[PDB]
Formats: sequence, structure tokens, C-alpha cells
Amino acid sequence: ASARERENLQLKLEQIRHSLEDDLDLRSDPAVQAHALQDQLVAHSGLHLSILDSRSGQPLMSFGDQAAASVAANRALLARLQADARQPVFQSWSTQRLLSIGASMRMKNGTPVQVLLSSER
Amino acid sequence: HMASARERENLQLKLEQIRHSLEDDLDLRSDPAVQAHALQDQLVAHSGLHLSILDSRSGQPLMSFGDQAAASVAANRALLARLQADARQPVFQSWSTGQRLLSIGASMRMKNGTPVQVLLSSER
Ligand SMILES: [Zn+2]
Ligand SMILES: [Zn+2]
Repeated sequence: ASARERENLQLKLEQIRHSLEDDLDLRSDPAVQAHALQDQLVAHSGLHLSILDSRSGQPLMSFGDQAAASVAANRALLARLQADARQPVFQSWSTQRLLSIGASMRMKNGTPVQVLLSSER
Repeated sequence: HMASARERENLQLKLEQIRHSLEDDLDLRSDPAVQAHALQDQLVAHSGLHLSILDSRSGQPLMSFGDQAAASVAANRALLARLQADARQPVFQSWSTGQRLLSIGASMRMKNGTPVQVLLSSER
């Protein structure tokens, strides 16, 4: 493994260490503590997920790496989705190089949502 | 400046995994908070990263989650053995079996006092 790959995994381990040793909530039970560690692993995974309400376009849920998030990219991708573009819709976004993919999904209760998944390239 | 066919295919696979978690989970309840939790768990499951945290005193897993494509039973066993033989930390491990993995391991002490061994693995 290369010098930069090793450097990057060491920086990720340091994020895990900070979560375990400094931020750990002593009041939480182990399953909550485990999910909080999960949150920190996904927070620097290069992946971001936005769930929008199909009716209003308003954000319902947002998870993952802020580094893979962009308000402008997500607005543009939602516009293509609402403009009947063939799904799933792809979008390359460079200002930072993101690849994103969007599609409508239907929750179990029928609630239509727009699902926008972004990735750092 | 545009994403390749392989980049597109890989991201489409992840989106379809997310769709499986929303539309094909027979036991997922309708409660909107419960839906957020399922999606967040599934995002980690294909993040290309896997994290194993073991109690140093017993060897028993305390936490395990992430992507199984990033995990190797054999590699983790070899890395854990290097940690327990007081190799210099953090310990790096490359591993191949078709796929090529990069893992890093270190001993830590959780805030509540538990001594743990941390095995972080990544798809190269
Ligand atoms: Zn912190
Ligand atoms: Zn969960």
C-alpha cells in the first residue's frame, strides 16, 4: 500500500480514536455508543445521502459525509428528477469532484421520496 | 470531467442497495424515524469501510459494522496477532485474495475504561 493510502487510513483511525476516547457518551448504552461510532465512520466515508419530500422538495433526512454534500448540486439534480428525467439520473459536479445519482423511491406507507446519493470521486 | 461507466455502475449499485433497504425490508415499520435509521445503517454497510473493535482483555468483539467487501477474517486475525505481539503501532496490513485490502490497527482505551483493539479496514 502506498504512502498516501496509509496516511489517509491513519487519519481515519485518528477520527475513530477521537470518537472512542474523547466524545464517547458514558451515559449511553453500548448499542447507542456503537451507532455513534457508525455515524463517525460514515461521516468521512466520502458518501452522502439526502432524502427529499416528493411533493415540496423539502429535505426529510440527510446522512453521511459533508465533503460529498453540495446544496447547488442537489438542487440541480432534484430539478432534473422533477422534470421527468429518465431515472436514475446521474450528475457529475465539479467546482471538488462529486458523482451523484438520484431516483424516486416509494416508502412502504406509499410516501414518495426523492433519493439523492452523492460520492466524492 | 464526466464520471466513467465504472464509476456510474458502482454508484448505481449503491442506490439500488438503498432501494432494497426501503422497499424490500418486510419488517421495516412505517414509522418515519424508523425509516431514517434503516437508511443510515445501510449506507455504512456499503461504505467500503469496516470497523472491528475488540475487548483487549478477552478478545471478544465489542462492536462490528461496515462493509463486508472491506473485511477479511484472515486479515483481521493476522493484524490482531501483530497487535498482541507488541508490534509498533499503528500496525498497517496489506492483504490480497483476488481483492486487495488495506487495514490499520491500534490499541485504545475507551473513555469508560475498556481497553480495546481497533481494526479498521478499507477496500483499496
Ligand atoms: Zn469530538
Ligand atoms: Zn441500527
